[PDB]
Amino acid sequence: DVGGQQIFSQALLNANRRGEAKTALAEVQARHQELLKLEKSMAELTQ
Amino acid sequence: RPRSNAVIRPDFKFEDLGVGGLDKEFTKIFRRAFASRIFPPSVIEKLGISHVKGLLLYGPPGTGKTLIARKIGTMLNAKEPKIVNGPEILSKYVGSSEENIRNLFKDAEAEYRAKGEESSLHIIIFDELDSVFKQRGSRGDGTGVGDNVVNQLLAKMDGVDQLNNILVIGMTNRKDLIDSALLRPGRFEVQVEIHLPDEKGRLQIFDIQTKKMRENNMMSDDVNLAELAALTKNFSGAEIEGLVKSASSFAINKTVNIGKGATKLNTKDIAKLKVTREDFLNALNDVTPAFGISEEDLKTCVEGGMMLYSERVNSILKNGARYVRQVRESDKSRLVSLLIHGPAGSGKTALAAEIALKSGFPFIRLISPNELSGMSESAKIAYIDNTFRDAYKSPLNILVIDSLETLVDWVPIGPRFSNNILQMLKVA
Amino acid sequence: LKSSNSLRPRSNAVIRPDFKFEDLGVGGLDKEFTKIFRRAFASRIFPPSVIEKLGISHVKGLLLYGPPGTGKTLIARKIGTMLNAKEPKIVNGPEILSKYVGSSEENIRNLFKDAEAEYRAKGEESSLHIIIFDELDSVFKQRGSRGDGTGVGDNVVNQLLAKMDGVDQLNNILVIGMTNRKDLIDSALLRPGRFEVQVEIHLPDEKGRLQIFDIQT
Amino acid sequence: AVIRPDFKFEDLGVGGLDKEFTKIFRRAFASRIFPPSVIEKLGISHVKGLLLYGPPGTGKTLIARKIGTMLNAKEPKIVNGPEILSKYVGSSEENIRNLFKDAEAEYRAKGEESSLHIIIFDELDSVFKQRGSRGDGTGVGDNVVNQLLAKMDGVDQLNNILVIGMTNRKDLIDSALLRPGRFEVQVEIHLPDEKGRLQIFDIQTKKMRENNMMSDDVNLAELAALTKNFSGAEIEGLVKSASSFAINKTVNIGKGATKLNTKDIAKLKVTREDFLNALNDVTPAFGISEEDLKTCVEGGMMLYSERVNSILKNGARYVRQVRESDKSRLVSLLIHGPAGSGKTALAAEIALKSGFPFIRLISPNELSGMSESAKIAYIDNTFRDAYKSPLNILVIDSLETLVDWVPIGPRFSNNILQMLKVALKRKPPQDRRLLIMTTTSAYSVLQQMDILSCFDNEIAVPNMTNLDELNNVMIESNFLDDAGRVKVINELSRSCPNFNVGIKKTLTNIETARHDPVNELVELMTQSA
Ligand SMILES: Nc1ncnc2c1ncn2[C@@H]1O[C@H](COP(=O)(O)OP(=O)(O)OP(=O)(O)O)[C@@H](O)[C@H]1O
Ligand SMILES: Nc1ncnc2c1ncn2[C@@H]1O[C@H](COP(=O)(O)OP(=O)(O)OP(=O)(O)O)[C@@H](O)[C@H]1O
Ligand SMILES: Nc1ncnc2c1ncn2[C@@H]1O[C@H](COP(=O)(O)OP(=O)(O)OP(=O)(O)O)[C@@H](O)[C@H]1O
Ligand SMILES: Nc1ncnc2c1ncn2[C@@H]1O[C@H](COP(=O)(O)OP(=O)(O)OP(=O)(O)O)[C@@H](O)[C@H]1O
Ligand SMILES: Nc1ncnc2c1ncn2[C@@H]1O[C@H](COP(=O)(O)OP(=O)(O)O)[C@@H](O)[C@H]1O
Repeated sequence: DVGGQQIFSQALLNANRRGEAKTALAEVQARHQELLKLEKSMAELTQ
Repeated sequence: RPRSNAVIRPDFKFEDLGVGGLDKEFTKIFRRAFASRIFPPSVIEKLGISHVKGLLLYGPPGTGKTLIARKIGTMLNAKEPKIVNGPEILSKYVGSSEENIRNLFKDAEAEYRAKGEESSLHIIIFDELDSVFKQRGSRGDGTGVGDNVVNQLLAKMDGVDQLNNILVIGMTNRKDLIDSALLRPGRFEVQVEIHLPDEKGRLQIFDIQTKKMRENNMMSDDVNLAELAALTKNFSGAEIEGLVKSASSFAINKTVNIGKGATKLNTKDIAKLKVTREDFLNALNDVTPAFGISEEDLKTCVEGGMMLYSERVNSILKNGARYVRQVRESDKSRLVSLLIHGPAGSGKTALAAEIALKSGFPFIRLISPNELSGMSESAKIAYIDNTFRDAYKSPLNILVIDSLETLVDWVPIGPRFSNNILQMLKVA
Repeated sequence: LKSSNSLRPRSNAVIRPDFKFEDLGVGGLDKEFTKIFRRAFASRIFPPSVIEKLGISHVKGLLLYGPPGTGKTLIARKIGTMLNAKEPKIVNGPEILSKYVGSSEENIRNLFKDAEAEYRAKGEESSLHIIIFDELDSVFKQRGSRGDGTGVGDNVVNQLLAKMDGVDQLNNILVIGMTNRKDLIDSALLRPGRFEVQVEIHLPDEKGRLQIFDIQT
Repeated sequence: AVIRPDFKFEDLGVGGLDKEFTKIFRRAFASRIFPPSVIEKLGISHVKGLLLYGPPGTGKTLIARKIGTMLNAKEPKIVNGPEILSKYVGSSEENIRNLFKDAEAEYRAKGEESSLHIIIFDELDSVFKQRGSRGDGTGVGDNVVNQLLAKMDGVDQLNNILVIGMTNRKDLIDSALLRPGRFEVQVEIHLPDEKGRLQIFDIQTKKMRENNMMSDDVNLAELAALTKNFSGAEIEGLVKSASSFAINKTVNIGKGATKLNTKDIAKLKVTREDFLNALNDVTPAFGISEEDLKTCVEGGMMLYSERVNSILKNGARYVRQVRESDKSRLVSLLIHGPAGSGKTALAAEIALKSGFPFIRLISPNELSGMSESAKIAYIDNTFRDAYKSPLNILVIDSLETLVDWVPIGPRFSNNILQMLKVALKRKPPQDRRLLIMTTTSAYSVLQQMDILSCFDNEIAVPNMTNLDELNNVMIESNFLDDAGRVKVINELSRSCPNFNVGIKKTLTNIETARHDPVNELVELMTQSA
């Protein structure tokens, strides 16, 4: 035969992407602790 | 006493389901499937058996194999059904099609681990099963996703871990393409065929469809449902609804007068709406069967009309009727074949069609040269074989073959003819 | 507005009362129009109460077939843009297929979502939606036949069948299709509930030629 | 060590497969019984791969499930095939080379003292397909095989790992893994034998019998006999299907309301007719034969004359001869006579009375609608299948029709005829026997084709001619009262004493006359002769 075959295609993500808890967005934990510290200090200052 | 949440309710009747016909399939289904979940757990534990976890419904289009699934899902005091359309699993990223078919069972496993044998039934219904789950081993796409999906479902329905609190329903029109491993007992045990109704089924369906119309004093006193059920010979379950809709459209169009002029809609005209009998007869010219397409041809072959110019005609007709009676009344004579021969132009096909039409058998079919014209040899053989294989369904059947000589392409010059078709017919 | 005691016609009607078949601009075919406008657009004009007391649902399919160069696409265009409904979601013949493994069926799924959302949100007062399939006989062929060696000829048809009449109901759509060959469309797509009304449009009669001539000039 | 000191395999569920268990035990864990010192002294390496395969629903997954607990093994690691694949790049290969870390650590830590770690791959053919599939796409479906092969072949001396792979289709597995050092031993699991069937039935009904829930009437031997080709799963399905009937006599589903007889609940008991109805419901998926022959003799025998008895006795002599002698490894017989005399019924009767393990029938009905090449393949496959069992009977019906003979040409298919001619003379492999019995109605045409030299003996079947035989068939058919049966024969004696009809036509005429006195039956009978 000839020109008797078509083809589909699939896709893989990036390795650098890896997980979802990869800091800069997941380290919002540590940052939240910073923000809570900020909030406590501001509460005192406003008082 | 029954259980705290016994699924199928204490008082339940097949009459309130709302499905006409199929009064034996429902028995079988409920006996095999739901008979063991309304029983004291101690006894079923003593018997040492396990509940079935499969169900398959197959048949031709329009017989009512999706209404049943909906009603089973809605009327059984279980969790909400998990409906999945046919090719809704596939996905782009590698390894995500398989995950989508194992994210359906997670809650069942979550509950079965905690509350043991007191969990509530979980039901998930696959629509158009045969689209994805084909026989693995072919070369369909060039990627290899279908096989993985099939493998995942195989490993999750039985697998190495027990679930015992799940139920899956399937529906399809072609049951010969499903992979074999799915149909083994333990996966899709009970398989049911839903076929076209009989006259009593047609009456039941007609009664079901025209219920609110009657009870709201919106139907004339002239219509006789028995007559209508008798007139619609090969109508399936999904065309009586079309008939009702068409009759209603006819009855409605006499007031609004769509297109000629509006504003005729006034309280007086719409305060006495009533569907008469003439509307149904008019509607019978719009909806037409799809399986009863060969009785019309038989009806057109005696268009010239029968005239009894002599008495031999009466005698032959009586003989044919006698043979019809014999085949109807006997038990061991399951096959009777006749030959009708004579000089050309003597009117044989019309006489045979006349005997056929007065029989009243459920199934009547005709094979004639006109149907096979333009086909190849193999197509003709396949067509004949399929037509013969379609005659082993109904209890009583009539088959008429026209002009045997021309079916094999006989010409006296050679002599030339096709041996294969002759052998096929002789064997059949 | 509010429906008073008097049974007066719907507030946001579809066809309105100021309509006549001489305004469309299609000449010749005249009985076909009567059939089409009785079977399809007659159950959407009566007050909802009586139509609810009859227990009947509206037709959700239309098929037009015929020779080449007769007037099918003109009818589709005129029906689409002379009513009171949402804008049509036009799709050309092979405009659905995509390259990735699971993008074609999704493309067929994305057509119905607005109708689903609005029917779920409101109910029986939802405005009518229209989607028109052009050259229906390009992709939707008989299942299990020769051709479409890749497994796409079957998945697409299954998706459309499952989405037009399924376990979840929907009765605020109207799908209209046009073709030159109705012998290739699947057999499960032409049953009541999917493309009920099928109409053949033939060559014009002499008086039809006169009407067309008067329409053009 | 490697097997628990407290274990005897009698307790475990798997029954009916004992030889396979012994083979597995001998070829798999035997080398790990002695102290290690002997093995190196003997220069023998350990086995690493085991493969199990068979038809769907034979019990392999049961073995896999129970082996870990039965033989004091470390909790086996179970992974379903398609669960390996993942989205991000490099994740899958990592996932494969993340299972072996514990074995490597223990090996490195404790040398040859390391215990045995066993991991079993369910659905092996899912991922490890042929690695030359092609497709021009993401290659994660090839590096997976490469990773496993690297960790299984280039093991760096890991000699404490045993991988078990269960599948249903060996053909789809990549050939690279079927070689020495990688999945060496392959064990096939086939359908059970009758005794294994009894064992399975006992295992399934153990708990039912124990609690006095089964009526004493039920007889497992009869059930084991009836289920001709049922695998284990089908037997379990049958058991619960039969139980559903007993369940459905107190609880009437649908009809009425829920009426639960709290007293009959304590008297719940299964019985035989329930099992027979269950046999009616469930059907096997293998089938082969033992049904076509039974339906072929549905009309039964009549022993209307001595000829039937003599023919049957000759058939019995031939079956005895093929059963006893070891030098006669092939016998062929021809049964020829007038059309409609009744031939296929006699051969089927003899074959059924023979009682051999293997019996089959080839008829044009089966072959109908096929292309010629398909017919040839079918015949060849059928013959090859018949060449298997120690004793075999094969019946060929209406030879002339199998060859498509029509006397106007005369046209016929030469290829099929030649194949049959060559096949009818091929002796079976060593220490196997065959008995071929072929029937025909056109003796002369066969004479013309010159294939009459491949039949050892011929048997004629003359049709009946004496009115006495007609009276016998009439009395056996219960057509009329005694006086009518006498009167018809006296009338027929003078109406037409000379008689040549057959057998089939007689029954047909009897029924037609029953449906519609002398005036019909005798009329038709005289007309036919
Ligand atoms: N007993 C009945 N059998 C069949 N149809 C019925 C019956 N009672 C009512 N109907 C009507 O007929 C329709 C049957 O179509 P249904 O939704 O069951 O699809 P289906 O027959 O399975 O079709 P398909 O195979 O094309 O998906 C129902 O929508 C319902 O309106
Ligand atoms: N007994 C009858 N009395 C009157 N008209 C009859 C009778 N039998 C048949 N006809 C009519 O005469 C015609 C009979 O010819 P028909 O073609 O059916 O038979 P035929 O001889 O098998 O045909 P053909 O000429 O194709 O070989 C039909 O038009 C039929 O309507
Ligand atoms: N009945 C008609 N009245 C007026 N103009 C018409 C009529 N039928 C066709 N035409 C003219 O024909 C032109 C093309 O017709 P149309 O768009 O209906 O093509 P079509 O039938 O869809 O053809 P095809 O099968 O090739 O797709 C229209 O623009 C219009 O000018
Ligand atoms: N000896 C017999 N006693 C009673 N019934 C018999 C006997 N032999 C044959 N029959 C019955 O006669 C019928 C015809 O037998 P069978 O079908 O074998 O015919 P046949 O002559 O081989 O057929 P064919 O003419 O198609 O080659 C069957 O119902 C069979 O049971
Ligand atoms: N000896 C046996 N042979 C076969 N099946 C058995 C046997 N004993 C019990 N069974 C039952 O049959 C099923 C085994 O089938 P299984 O091996 O899981 O199918 P598959 O071969 O596809 O894995 C289980 O339901 C099991 O309880």
